[PDB]
Amino acid sequence: EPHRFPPDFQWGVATSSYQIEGAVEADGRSPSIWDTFCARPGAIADGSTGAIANDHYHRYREDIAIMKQLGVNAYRFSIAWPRILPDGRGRVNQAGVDFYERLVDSLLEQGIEPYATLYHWDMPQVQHDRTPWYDRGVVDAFVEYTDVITRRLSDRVKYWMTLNEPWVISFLGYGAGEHAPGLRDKELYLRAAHHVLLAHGKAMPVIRANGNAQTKAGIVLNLNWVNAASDSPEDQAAARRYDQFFNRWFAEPLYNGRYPEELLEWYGRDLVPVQPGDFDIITTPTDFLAVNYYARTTVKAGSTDPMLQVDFVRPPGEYTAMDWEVYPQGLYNILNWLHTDYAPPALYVTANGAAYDDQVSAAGEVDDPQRLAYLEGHFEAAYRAIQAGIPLKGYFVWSLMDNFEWGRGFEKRFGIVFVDYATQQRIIKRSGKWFSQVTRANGLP
Ligand SMILES: OC[C@H]1O[C@@H](O[C@H]2[C@H](O)[C@@H](O)[C@H](O)O[C@@H]2CO)[C@H](O)[C@@H](O)[C@@H]1O
Ligand SMILES: OC[C@H]1O[C@@H](O)[C@H](O)[C@@H](O)[C@@H]1O
Repeated sequence: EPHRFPPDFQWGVATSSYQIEGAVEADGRSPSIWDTFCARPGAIADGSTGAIANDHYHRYREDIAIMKQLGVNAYRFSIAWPRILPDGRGRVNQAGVDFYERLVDSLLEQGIEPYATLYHWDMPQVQHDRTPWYDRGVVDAFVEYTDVITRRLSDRVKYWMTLNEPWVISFLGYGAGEHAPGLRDKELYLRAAHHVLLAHGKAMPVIRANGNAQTKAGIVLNLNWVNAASDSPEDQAAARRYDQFFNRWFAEPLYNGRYPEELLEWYGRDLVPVQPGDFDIITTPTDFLAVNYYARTTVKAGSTDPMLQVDFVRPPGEYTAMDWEVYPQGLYNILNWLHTDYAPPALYVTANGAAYDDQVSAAGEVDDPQRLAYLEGHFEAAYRAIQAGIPLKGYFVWSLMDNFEWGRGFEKRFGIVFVDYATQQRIIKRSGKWFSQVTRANGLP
């Protein structure tokens, strides 16, 4: 008896616009906050930018043919607000819309279901200058964008994700200074976090009004499995605080209409700009919850991170090139926690994958057995979740192909397809050849 997934299970790959598209000045696109941030010395580890990336804006048809080789029946991508409303608001850039029309039409004629992310971190610079995420006026700016693009594409796109990873947008963007726009302030991070939630919740009815009864939408949360380094009460408390910060800060508002109270107290409750009616907007019912999962994080009491008073421990085990612990049990644990605590009617894993050092062999192949082992372990965790009655409906590997990995630049490769950046050649890795059999078998051998 092989381990077969449900018959209509969605097997996909995931990307985002700035990480793959390139053509950053093409067809009316304006600079995003990432075009700006890549100029800052020290922001990108290898000094690179996303100006060219995978040149997917031009090569999308070739990428779709790769997806047909991989056997996926779903593709998760993002739309670039700077291509749709290059002035942030106001005049629709027809040529920008036209790209995503051509992309979606090409996917649907290959039988690949489109899963469109509205915001994956590439706000137009001209809009950020008016409404950073810490300014409540960002919410209506994002809803106007949502309205424009959902009006055009909703005849063909059924599955919509509002914002990709609120924790990253707010904390790395405004609290740690690691992502665009590169600010580092507790209050700015907490305002941004709140406004991300409100933007989600006000976009939900717009998506639903522009669609039909088949339309499904939800948010994407990054979640990792958190573990205490010891059982000293101070390490237990530090793990709990980290789990509240990373995993519960957005989930508790979305389902229960509250922040994690003891962390809210620790920060200073008045720093969160909550207005009456906000939790009623944030809790607007969704069709699914999407999860991006990578690792187990082990926390002790310490002062490495001064904001939370925690340090990290690396348990003995296997690690990726990103020094992220490989812990597939954690995926099962996360899905099971969400199911039991929040009961979302459907779950998707919208990103899971690994970066390992890849090399093209003399024969032109890319042999990545560690990445293959990573994926096999996490697909097994997913299968166990389904057998336990968790309504997991789909799984998207991060990523289709090697791409710009934000503050790591091009030096970290997450694809199941290798990209030679000198030539734009795509080579399916060994992991991608294995995945090609998983999607077709609808399960593990
Ligand atoms: O987990 C702590 C670690 O997070 C890093 O950000 C990751 C994040 O872990 C993951 O869940 C999300 O999906 O992607 C982001 C961006 O790579 C972060 O870069 C580290 O500073 C931080 O210590
Ligand atoms: O950090 C690895 C990947 O994590 C995902 O969840 C993000 O949404 C991607 O943009 C990123 O490349």
